[PDB]
Amino acid sequence: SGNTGSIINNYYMQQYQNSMDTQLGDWFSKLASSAFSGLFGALLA
Amino acid sequence: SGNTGSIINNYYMQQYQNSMDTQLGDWFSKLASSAFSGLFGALLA
Amino acid sequence: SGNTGSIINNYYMQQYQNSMDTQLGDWFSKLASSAFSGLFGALLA
Amino acid sequence: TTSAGESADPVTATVENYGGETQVQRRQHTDVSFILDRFVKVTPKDQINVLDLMQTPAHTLVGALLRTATYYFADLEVAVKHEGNLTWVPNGAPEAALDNTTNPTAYHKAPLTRLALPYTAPHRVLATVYNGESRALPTSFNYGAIKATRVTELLYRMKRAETYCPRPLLAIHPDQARHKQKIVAP
Amino acid sequence: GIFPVACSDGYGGLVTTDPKTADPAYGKVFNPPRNMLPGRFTNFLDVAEACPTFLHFEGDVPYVTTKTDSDRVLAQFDLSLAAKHMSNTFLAGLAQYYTQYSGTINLHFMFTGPTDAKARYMIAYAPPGMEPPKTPEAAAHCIHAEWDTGLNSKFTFSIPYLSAADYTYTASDVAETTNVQGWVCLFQITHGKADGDALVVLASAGKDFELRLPVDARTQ
Amino acid sequence: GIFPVACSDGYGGLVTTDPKTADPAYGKVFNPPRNMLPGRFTNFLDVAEACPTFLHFEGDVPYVTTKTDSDRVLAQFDLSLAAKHMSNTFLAGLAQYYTQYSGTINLHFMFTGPTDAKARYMIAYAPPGMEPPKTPEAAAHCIHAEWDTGLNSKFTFSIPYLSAADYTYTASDVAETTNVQGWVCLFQITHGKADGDALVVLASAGKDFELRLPVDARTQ
Amino acid sequence: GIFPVACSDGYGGLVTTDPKTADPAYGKVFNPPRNMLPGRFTNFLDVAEACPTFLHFEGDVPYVTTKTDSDRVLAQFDLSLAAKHMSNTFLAGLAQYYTQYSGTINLHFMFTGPTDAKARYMIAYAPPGMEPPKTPEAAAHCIHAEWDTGLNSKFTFSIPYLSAADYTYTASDVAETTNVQGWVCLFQITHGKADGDALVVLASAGKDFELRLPVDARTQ
Repeated sequence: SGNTGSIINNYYMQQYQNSMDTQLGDWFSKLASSAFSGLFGALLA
Repeated sequence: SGNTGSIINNYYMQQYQNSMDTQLGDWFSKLASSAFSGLFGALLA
Repeated sequence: SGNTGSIINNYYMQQYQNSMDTQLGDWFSKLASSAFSGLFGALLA
Repeated sequence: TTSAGESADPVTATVENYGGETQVQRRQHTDVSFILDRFVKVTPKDQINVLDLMQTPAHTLVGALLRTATYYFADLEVAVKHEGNLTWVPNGAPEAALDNTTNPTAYHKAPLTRLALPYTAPHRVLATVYNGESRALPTSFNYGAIKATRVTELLYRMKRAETYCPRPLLAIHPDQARHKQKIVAP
Repeated sequence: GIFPVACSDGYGGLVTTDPKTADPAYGKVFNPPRNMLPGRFTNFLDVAEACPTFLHFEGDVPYVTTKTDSDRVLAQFDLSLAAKHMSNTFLAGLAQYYTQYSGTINLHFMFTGPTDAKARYMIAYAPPGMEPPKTPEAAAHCIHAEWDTGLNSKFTFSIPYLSAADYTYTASDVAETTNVQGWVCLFQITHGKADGDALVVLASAGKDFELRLPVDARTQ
Repeated sequence: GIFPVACSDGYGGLVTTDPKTADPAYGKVFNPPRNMLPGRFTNFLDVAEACPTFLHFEGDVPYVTTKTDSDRVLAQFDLSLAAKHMSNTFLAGLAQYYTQYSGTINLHFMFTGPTDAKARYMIAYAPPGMEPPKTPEAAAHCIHAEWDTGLNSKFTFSIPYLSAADYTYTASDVAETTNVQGWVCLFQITHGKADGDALVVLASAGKDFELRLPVDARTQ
Repeated sequence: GIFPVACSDGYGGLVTTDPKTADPAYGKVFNPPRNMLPGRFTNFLDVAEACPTFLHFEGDVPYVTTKTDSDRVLAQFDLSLAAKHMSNTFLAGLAQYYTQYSGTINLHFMFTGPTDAKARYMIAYAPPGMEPPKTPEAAAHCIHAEWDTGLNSKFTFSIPYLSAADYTYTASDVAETTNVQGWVCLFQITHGKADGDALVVLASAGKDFELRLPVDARTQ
């Protein structure tokens, strides 16, 4: 998850531990994976 | 429940923790929800 | 496993405890077990 | 690997292009959530300390690395060594509140208090930089404030950290061809 | 033999606000029964919105009289639960315990002139970042709404929540004077032999009003 | 009666970097919503490889001009993320927080002469354990690759990872001067009325580049 | 509220040798791969028995020459891994870390005379509780075994384990001089123009040899 690392489930609820997020109604990864590779070339042996 | 927040079940009975209530034989919420809304009016576009 | 000895499963993940090994793509035991034994001899009673 | 130059499309070129075989990457250590989750030592004000993340020294790991994001989000977790009781007032609270013990005060215990704090700022995401002003960053961008009779050591730790739009990050500028610092040796 | 454990540093200081319960001392008590008692409230904001409470205008009164002069402005005030006008409302009273708020504030205006007085009023809301309006003609360009006295004496108007942030501070800062949340202005379009008649005003929480992050900021 | 436990020595000192979470203080807060925000990066090496950044050649410039002399060497530098040439790249900037690295460094060369200038360049990689080449004829015996200016202005070349060890230190040691990772040399085979034209160069992570073991080594 | 526990006295001192693992500090590291590496040993006694090592006879040599005199005793020594004759073997070297041992010690004798030398040797084992034999006639009444030089140059002989106890100390006590484990004596029945030829000897663990209870007894 981060830099946490225990197998036992946490003692406090969750709402008392973190702040709880809220949906309403990632990029650089895509960007990196979209990288063109190899050759524009008509390769020779 | 209140401002308690642990997932583990409490060590002491319950009768030893709180005082135990006793049935015999809420309002403002209702009151708030009953609030009339919108218009007495004959609305126009 | 080594000189560890507890029945309870360890509290920390595993990746946080040891370093994690990585396969890619024992001898002296074999060597010892391969030891010729008994006699080159034509034994007598 | 030739390509068109102005395009600003990513062009990664593998070693395969000249024989050779791309290997296996493992990148757990340069994950944002991971790398930012460590304690970083800020130099305190004697008594009232706003818990800004910008108070972290911009050279330090967590310092300089947090600064690459223009927008971030984290939950905090301070570990502070102090005398008297330590009292944390939420974000946007009168500074006069720092005196009332009902606010999440922590009574003294050897040898430091460590507590986790919720993200509590009225904006969706904080910012490491803010061009409202061409220091000089909105007072609202904070995690609250702590007070003790004497805070001495104070350490921030980002939890759950998220980061957005990377800004430059810059190494120490060498004079010789190699920055020849003295490496740990047996 | 015995289960080892690591008593860790930095933990288990008493913290004034921590979830954990304390260790019992004396047991087996049974309370007297209190079900079906009257008047219970389980949330302060239910009590805040079911029950509107008066505003405080100059000379310390909940109403605002009409005016037979060229001036038209009945009242005008910062939209701040810390406001002087709000200072006696229950809503302001409760907000002083919480550092930020959000959502709609209602504002009920009850006319209380004689059956032969009549009037039109207006209520604009001017957002921050420009001087507030001094005249109804000008304020007409705001989120206004405008009513008139009749058989129905009351009129309620929600002050919309609008801010660049998601929440907004409940208290003013001593540095900031330009008013960060904008103003409400109550005008008086016209009146008809209404002079000296009062328009009493009251304020409550809307459906979507919400307070958050408690704090004891002295607050007497 | 109560469960015995052995509070053990040597454990539960605060350690600046330990996985355990701290004890909560104040509860039930709900963040403002931040889904679908733009521009998120979850890994510094994704940002390192999507976005190449300039090299720094003598006189403090990202390009390297052509030369109308007998000399052919445009540039030549230790392959070290600690290098002076790397010193302003994002990649060097990030490597100063990690003690060892591995895998391929890309190196993009963009020609930016007039449509009537032309040139061939070369880029060898000389492994450590011998003096680096001074001439393209010599360097031809390395892992070189060689291109020329055309309609396509850019050219990318991975610097292969080759080391007896599996990882390699990100920083130089003050004792070691013979350069442990070997050199890259950029030559200039020929040019055609190209004199005074710039070849701007940029560097990024490859598919398989990876940093490891963070460390705060002052590093300003 | 919280789970009571009794922090007990007498427990959780650091003990230099306790099974428990320590608390992690820095995480997620991945080693370079090391499978199928050559030469692995997972047990010192596998290495001890696959690989016999030389004995040390007077004048510091691994062999024992023949003798053209009335005397027949090539060598004779306490059966003690602490013995002077054993002192350079790997087996003795490893035994100095363990307080008691058990089971069979092998003892390989390799003849290395010219093809025209010949000899018979004997090897008795005299148990403790009587003077050791001085002559082969006498020693014939022990667990002896007797061989002769041929096309096969080597000869191995297990020294039987025999003790009233189940294990036996690896080290001598400074009080005890009468030798508690008994002796081995290597004789020389006959020889044929063999004078000045060497019989090199080596010693290893048997199938059933085993060491136990480690101890650091300075042991340099």
